[PDB]
Amino acid sequence: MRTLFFIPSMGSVRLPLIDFLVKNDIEYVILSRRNHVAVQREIALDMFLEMKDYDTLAFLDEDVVPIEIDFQKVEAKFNEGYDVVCGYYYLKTLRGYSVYRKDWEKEIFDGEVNGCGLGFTFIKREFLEKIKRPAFLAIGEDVYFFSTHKPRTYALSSLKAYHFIDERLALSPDRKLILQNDHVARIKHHH
Amino acid sequence: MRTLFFIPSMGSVRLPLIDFLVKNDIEYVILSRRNHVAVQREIALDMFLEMKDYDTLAFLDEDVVPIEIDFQKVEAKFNEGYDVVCGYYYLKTLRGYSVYRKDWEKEIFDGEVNGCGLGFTFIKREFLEKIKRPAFLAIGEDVYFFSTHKPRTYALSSLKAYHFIDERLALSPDRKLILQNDHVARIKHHH
Ligand code: NI
Ligand code: NI
Repeated sequence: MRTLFFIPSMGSVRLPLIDFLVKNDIEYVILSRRNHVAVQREIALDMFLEMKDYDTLAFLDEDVVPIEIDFQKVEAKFNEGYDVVCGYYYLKTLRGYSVYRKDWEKEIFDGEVNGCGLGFTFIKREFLEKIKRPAFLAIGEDVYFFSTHKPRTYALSSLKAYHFIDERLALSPDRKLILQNDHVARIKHHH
Repeated sequence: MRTLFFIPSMGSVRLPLIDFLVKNDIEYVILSRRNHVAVQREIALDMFLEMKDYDTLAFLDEDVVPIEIDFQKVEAKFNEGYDVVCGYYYLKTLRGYSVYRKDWEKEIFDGEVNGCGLGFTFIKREFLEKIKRPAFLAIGEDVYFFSTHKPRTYALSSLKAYHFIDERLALSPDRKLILQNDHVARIKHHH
């Protein structure tokens, strides 16, 4: 499985996300600011669909920094017939976690869900090639996407991320505040 | 010649600089926020001196985005016995260009200068291994560095950069405002 990350930005990327991108050899498109995030997500879908080497479109909000991604567990869920695999981070709205059934979840679990906020979310090509386009419309384009297109959706507890508030302080998946203030290096020849 | 870029940041990097970093296969350390830029520059010097595979410490401010770098012209100047090679961008203070003799220069030229603002600046190891440490102290650590350590310093007109004001709008080296609002991609498999 080959994944292309699309990161909606406001024109910059915080260091902790740069570090994740470098350390994990991630392939991505960081989207410059547009009128609204829904417009960026539609652009992402358009670009993704043309880029046939990529099997999975991963949306990652610029303030969401994965702790670990078990890509084989994500791939396993798609193979089993899920359309969308959701990861967990705590919302900056303080309303709960980034996945929902009847409401934003209060606790992390592995299970089928109704949707998520599109901030840490893997979507398979097969599903996206079938959906009516344009696909994201803005409540948000997140509830719209799920309510309208009804993907078979699974939340993995093994997908966890920090949700950064500023460049250094983040909400951790254990609902604590953490601080990450390290430098970020891309060095190929420190022998 | 192998160059390690040190980029003092406030915890994020604007897209246009990410694009420069990716497109040009740059090796770097982006420095997280500290008390003051002088502290970041000293940390940079300490790290650089230990990393013996790197011949040149390049400082690049996070809001400075090179247009072109002729690395062979930089290397040529070091071979000729310069210690520091300075590039040009227009200051956001609007006072002139980033290099000075008696004052900030009003026009771009190839020639020996007294110093620059340390925002687009290549410094050779030989010089840095000789200087009294600690080396940067904050007027700024830029005038201090040059006034105190008196490197043999050359400004190359072939080193030009944009000086970004926000994430998209920049002062160009021709003293005009330009806008860069493209997405930034790192994609290895668009076949
Ligand atoms: Ni090497
Ligand atoms: Ni390939």
